[PDB]
Amino acid sequence: HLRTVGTRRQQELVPLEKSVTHGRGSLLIDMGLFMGRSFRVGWGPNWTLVHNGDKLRLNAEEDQNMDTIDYGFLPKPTSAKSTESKVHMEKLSLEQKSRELQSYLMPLEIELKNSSVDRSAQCPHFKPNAGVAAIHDYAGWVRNLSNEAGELEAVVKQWGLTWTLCESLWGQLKEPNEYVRNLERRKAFSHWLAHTAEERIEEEVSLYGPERHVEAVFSFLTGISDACRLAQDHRLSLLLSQMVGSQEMRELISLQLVDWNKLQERLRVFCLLSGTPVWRSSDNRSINVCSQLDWKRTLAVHLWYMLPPTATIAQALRLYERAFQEHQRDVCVHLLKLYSERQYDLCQLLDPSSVTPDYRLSWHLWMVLQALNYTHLSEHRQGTLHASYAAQLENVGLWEWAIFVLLHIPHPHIREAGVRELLNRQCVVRESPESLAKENFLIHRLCVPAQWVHEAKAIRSRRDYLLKGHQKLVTRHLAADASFLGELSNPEHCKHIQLDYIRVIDMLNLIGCELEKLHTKVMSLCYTAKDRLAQSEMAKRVANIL
Amino acid sequence: LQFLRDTVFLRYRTRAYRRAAEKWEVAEAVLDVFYKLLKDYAFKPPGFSLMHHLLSPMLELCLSLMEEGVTQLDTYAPFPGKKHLEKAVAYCFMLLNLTLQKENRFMDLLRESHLVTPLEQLLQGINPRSKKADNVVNIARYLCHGNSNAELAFESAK
Amino acid sequence: MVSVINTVDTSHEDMIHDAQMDYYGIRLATCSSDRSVKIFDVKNGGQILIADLRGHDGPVWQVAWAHPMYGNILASCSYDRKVIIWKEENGTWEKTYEYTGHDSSVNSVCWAPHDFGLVLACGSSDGAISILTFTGDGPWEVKKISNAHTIGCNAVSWAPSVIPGNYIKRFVSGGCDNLVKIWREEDGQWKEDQKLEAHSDWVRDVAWAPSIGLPTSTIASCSQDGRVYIWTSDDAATNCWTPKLLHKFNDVVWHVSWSITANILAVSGGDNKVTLWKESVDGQWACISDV
Repeated sequence: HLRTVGTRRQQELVPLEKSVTHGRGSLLIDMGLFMGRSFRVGWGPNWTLVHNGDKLRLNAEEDQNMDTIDYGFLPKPTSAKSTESKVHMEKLSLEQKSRELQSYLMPLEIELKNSSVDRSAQCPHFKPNAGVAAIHDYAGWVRNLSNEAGELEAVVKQWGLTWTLCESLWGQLKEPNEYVRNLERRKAFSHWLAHTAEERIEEEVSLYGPERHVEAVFSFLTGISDACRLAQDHRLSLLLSQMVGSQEMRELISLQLVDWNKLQERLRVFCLLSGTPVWRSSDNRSINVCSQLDWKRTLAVHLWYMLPPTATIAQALRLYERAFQEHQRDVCVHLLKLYSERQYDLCQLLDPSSVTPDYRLSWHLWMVLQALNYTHLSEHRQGTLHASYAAQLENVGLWEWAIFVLLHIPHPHIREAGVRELLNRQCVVRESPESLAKENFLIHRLCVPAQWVHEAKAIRSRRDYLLKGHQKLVTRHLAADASFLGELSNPEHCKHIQLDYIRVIDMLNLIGCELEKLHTKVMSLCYTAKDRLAQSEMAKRVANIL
Repeated sequence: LQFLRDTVFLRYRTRAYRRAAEKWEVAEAVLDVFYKLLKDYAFKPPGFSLMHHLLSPMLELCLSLMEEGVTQLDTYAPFPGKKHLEKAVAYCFMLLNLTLQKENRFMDLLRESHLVTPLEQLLQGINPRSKKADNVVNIARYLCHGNSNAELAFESAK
Repeated sequence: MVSVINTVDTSHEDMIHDAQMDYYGIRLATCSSDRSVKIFDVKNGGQILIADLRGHDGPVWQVAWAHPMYGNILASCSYDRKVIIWKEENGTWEKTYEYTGHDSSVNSVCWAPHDFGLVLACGSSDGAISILTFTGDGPWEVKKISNAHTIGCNAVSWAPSVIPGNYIKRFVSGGCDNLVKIWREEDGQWKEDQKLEAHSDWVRDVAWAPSIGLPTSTIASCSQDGRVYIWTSDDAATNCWTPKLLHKFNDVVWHVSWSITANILAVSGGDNKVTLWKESVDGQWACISDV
């Protein structure tokens, strides 16, 4: 009743609207002739009125597509709109691409040699092993070969650095053995930190020197013997050689020099040999440096000097890290934060970990850690995420690896029913039309063995045969084929399954046409179908004539 | 109709400047268009405007064509040129004759419609122009008589 | 108001309500307020018309392609109270069946997941949904639910086919009573398993996201209030649908659709603009981009 009242109100509004339109025609009517200069009029309202009528109270109101349609895409999207065009011709290249570049087939294949599989009477699985070693080798050789191209630049370098801070740190940190292991990890990281803060300290510090003035002395220390030789402050030179020394020199020189200065590019050097450069706000020098230098440059100072106790380096690093603040997205930074962590607590930070991840590296990272026991990852949301990312990466032909992962991931079932469906889609037609060559056979071979080949082949035939199915509808197929070997295969399939009259006719043919028809009639006894058979026979006769 | 007519007069000078053979053809096409307009001859007001357009520069153009004809009789032949030139001359002859019978009824009606004033001026100004300026057409007629090729002579005598 | 919005939007070119791509991405059926169901073909990105299936007394609303396992079938509903099913036999785009069992307009249609058979579900504006089930030949038997939603139904969406590995199918639809009713079917009849009241006005569209094999089944809904809710079920067999707000615009949201792999929501509505949304690693939804 309320809706009716509103329509009554809506109807009244329309009448008012009609009156307004009439007034506009009455006020706006223009009659110049034969030819007159054009004048403004509410030409548009009439056009809109027709649209309103087509839309047509409550009904019309809640019946006007706000736009109003949403398009859903598989691998991957589609288009949609409503609307400034309602389809977009996207030129492939656009925004997101880093993930695709990182997942260049190889990032998968190589990992497959390491992953292995469980070959059985059907879908197989995966297995772990020296996973860390494998990842290290690949990342190593691969990274090296990658350090040689001709395009992008910045991006490539950044990616490499991030990978080094990811796998590198991971491995470096996967009774005097603990002391020796910390020295070895510290040794690898030190130089590693230097290489990371390179090019930035590279050409940068280059100009710096070939420029002016102080500070550089500090910057060479972040990079020792060459810096000392360039500087050649005799007393400072002897103190500088104590750097790389974790010796209890720190405190002494620290406090004493500060006191001397109070009583009275040198205090900063002393802050470094104190071993607490930033967290000691007493000197107030290496915190204020944060505006001047990269956060990575300040980390290197902490890692290099923080102190001799080979754990304190990582300590101070994490420190300056959680320290910075200007006013998240640095990948290379977030890898450090992941490294600076311990374990357990799985229920929150395992939770940003997903943030970081959101492609292939994140998947491989979680899988190795969980399997190795170092980091038991879990489980379904992480896999859902990997699955769409892997599917996005297939779009351009990433299907086999994704299928294998889907089979192994499961679990323990239900996934198989989905993976099989995906395989069926993959070979519904296009599979049958794009595979119509040698490119399909290799892909079919590659996937873990299962009797899924007949299933894919059969789907392709339907889109566009009987023998393939074997490996009503059958009767129709026979009618179309009123070649011979294929027909025999179809007959064999029918026998395996065991239209009876048709089967008898086929048997007679195998063992004229009129006799076969009579046999079919006998089978029917123990007709549109007969007419269809006659038509098929006529077609066969035409083929014979041809 | 405006675009073609405007183009055609301009082209005729344009035709003359480049390629005698190709200018002549354009002129012939213009003559054909004029003939079509004659055959064709709010809406009434538009017709009156068209009549006004038909009746000083346009009149001069016909005179120029006549002068070309006077030049033409002495030299050339050039039958393909002659046909197009001859056809153009015939069209010029016919349009005035066909137009004049139509025009007198047409012009008075236009004046009545005006009770437009500018179009009426064409009735006044146009009438003054028509007498000519007689000589150039007359010379062409004399040339046609000398030629004794037939046709052109009928339109000239009429 | 609405008139002001109309004035703002003159319309550069004619407009259409819904238009859905075929399976296999070959064809592109459309429909507009002129009563005309046009089938285009998109080979290489170029649009080519194939047929103008005319036959509705009122503007066609939504349109849906059937699965290619049943040949080539397309169904469209309309403001004329009728629903048409067009088959294809060699380019013979004829209608093999027509259904006129609802007394008021038919806002939406959708096809059951292909395993269940060839079931078409249809929500009217009388407040009733009619479902058509295919048999052997040209018979179609109807399972009708009367008074499903109070003042009419706008959206109909099928639950993904979930193997019990004895098969249970659940369907949830929205309407103009503000309730997003889910549906449970046993031997044949369909009963409301639950109601979902979080919208303050007319539910426009309701989309049941495809399960990526994943058991955490989601559904999306949009309404006249201008809110988009992504209702979630934490586990199989627990009648807990916990709604979570995606966003609120000052204007109505017309349509919502799920992108297959990543579960990206295409939110169509508000300001003639369509937004794309992905749930972050933190569980908050974010807008990826403006189309």
